[PDB]
Amino acid sequence: LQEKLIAVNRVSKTVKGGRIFSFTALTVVGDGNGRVGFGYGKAREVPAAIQKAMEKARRNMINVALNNGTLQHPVKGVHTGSRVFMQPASEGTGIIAGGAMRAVLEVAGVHNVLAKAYGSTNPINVVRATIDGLENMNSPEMVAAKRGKSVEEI
RNA sequence: AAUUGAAGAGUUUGAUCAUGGCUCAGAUUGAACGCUGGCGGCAGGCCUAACACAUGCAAGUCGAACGGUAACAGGAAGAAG
Ligand SMILES: [K+]
Ligand SMILES: [Mg+2]
Ligand SMILES: [Mg+2]
Ligand SMILES: [Mg+2]
Repeated sequence: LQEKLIAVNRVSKTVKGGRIFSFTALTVVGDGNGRVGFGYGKAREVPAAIQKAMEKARRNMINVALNNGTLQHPVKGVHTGSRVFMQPASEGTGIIAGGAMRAVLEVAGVHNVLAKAYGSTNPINVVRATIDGLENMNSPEMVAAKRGKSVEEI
């Protein structure tokens, strides 16, 4: 599995004494072949937070039906305030996406894609929107299956 | 063969998500200014005062329309070193 650290953030809660700082780590993991998951870890230290995130990511992986390291069709993904658009691209396009979407698409095994993040670009929600977009993407076979047709008829 | 094409980031908070403005990375120019400055090719060069303008030049040509002959170049006559 390829692993990527998207974001580390210092968060704080107040107590009687003062402030207690801690760290959050957002990570994605993927096999580079249409399997991808994200993880979010919290700890008092940065490396502990990353380790927790990576462990979470490995167990929460979903399957994406790719085509030649690009998408099957244009997809929209939404989570919270994040709305993402992703489109299939030709070979040699590369990942034309912002960093959070790029990390997801790279480990998933999407080599060629045109993307755009609308609304909030908060990494935590962009990653959820992106994976939401990918996981509800249909291949021609499942479309043919559900409609009760052959793939050439589709 | 001839529309293969779309990236985000910083900043409100003790921290958060959202909302929302401000700001930045790009491309561009009849540019200007600062520092610096070797050569070439190709292009470009009053965006303001349609303000005022010295001087030179930017519209002539035809004798195969015409009377002519001021030039000067021949030609013919008539005479002087
Ligand atoms: K903003
Ligand atoms: Mg959770
Ligand atoms: Mg916004
Ligand atoms: Mg502060």
